[PDB]
Amino acid sequence: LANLSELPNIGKVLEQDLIKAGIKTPVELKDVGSKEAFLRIWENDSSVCMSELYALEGAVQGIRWHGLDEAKKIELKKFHQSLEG
Amino acid sequence: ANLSELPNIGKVLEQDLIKAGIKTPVELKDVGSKEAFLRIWENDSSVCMSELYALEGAVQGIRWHGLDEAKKIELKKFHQSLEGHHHH
Repeated sequence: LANLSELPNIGKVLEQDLIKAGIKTPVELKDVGSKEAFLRIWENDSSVCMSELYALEGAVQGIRWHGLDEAKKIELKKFHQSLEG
Repeated sequence: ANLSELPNIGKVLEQDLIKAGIKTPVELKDVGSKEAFLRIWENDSSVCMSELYALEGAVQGIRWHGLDEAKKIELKKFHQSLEGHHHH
């Protein structure tokens, strides 16, 4: 398998945060999905941001996040809004 | 993407960037954080280290909190020099 940090949108720091949250490979990331991965990281470090949720979803979909469809961006913004608070 | 969809860029920093002629993420990457910071600082010298870190983190696609230590020190040296504290 690829390293998490080779996936689109996932740099070294997001890879470290995923690993610290228990998500260690692309297969684990796709299994849990972006929203749940984000929440797990948030439980450790609440500085993880709306942009990093977009990055995780892009990684799951295998695309740079700028290209996410509009409905998905709005869904993820609505999720991040529900959390904060 | 909009500027305010990039990591660390709030609505007010997006407005400051636009006012300084930096209107898109591509335009921000093209000029980089130090030039973008100078442009906003020229308009408002109250912008400060926080904004510089935010801008570099935006360029790198990461929360500023994750910037490498070398980059953070590089940015601090630049900011200190701008604000009247060059190294001796």
